[PDB]
Amino acid sequence: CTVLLQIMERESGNCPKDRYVVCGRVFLSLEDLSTGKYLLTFPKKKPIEHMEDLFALLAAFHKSCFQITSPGYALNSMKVWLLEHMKCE
Amino acid sequence: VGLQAALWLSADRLGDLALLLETLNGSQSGASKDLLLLLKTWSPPAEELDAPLTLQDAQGLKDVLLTAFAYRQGLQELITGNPDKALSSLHEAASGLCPRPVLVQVYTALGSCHRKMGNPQRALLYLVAALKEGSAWGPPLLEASRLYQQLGDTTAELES
Repeated sequence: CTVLLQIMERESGNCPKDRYVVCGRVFLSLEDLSTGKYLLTFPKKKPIEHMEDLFALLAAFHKSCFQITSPGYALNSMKVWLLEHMKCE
Repeated sequence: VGLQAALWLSADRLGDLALLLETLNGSQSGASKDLLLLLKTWSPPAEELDAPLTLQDAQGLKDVLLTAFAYRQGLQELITGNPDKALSSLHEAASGLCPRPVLVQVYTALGSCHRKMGNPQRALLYLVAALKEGSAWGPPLLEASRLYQQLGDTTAELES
């Protein structure tokens, strides 16, 4: 596949500037994936040290944003829930 | 143990409290005569699996212990005239369970600390925060009257 980043301005209502760019080209095959090399297969690839692999999981995944209001307390239990109950790196 | 320690902290038996928690943890932690280190070191043992119910659980008590003990240590050191040890424990109040009336009182307490150190502009921070979060703005307006007396802002003092 070839990869095409398209850019459009919003401020100018002329639609004046519809620049594009060809950002490259991905070759991919079964002889590639049979040797791992691009996959993410969990827990072996626990220690996250190629940041592309973080960016792939922040792409692929079902994202959901929550506000939390504790209106008659302070809210500090989070970090413990994260680090102790959920055992976050 | 939580409950025992709640009795001894209401009835001012802090030396026996220390001794109990020293015995609970490794007694190797014998020289750690700070409570607010032992109480943190003290580990409730389980997630509390399918046992009978309870109105409260080890952690839900330990988290009240740390805040109440630290609040009390802070106020003692303030009145006793060490508003340099106070600030450590009065921030340990807000870094853990702190119902909002406990935080208002932690903030007036820090207003006092800083006024006694000679930093009236920092004391004003915490008293404004206590005004905002509190439905109880007696102890802050009083700290403010004492602050304007310390400076000389007599019209402002009389308005406060």
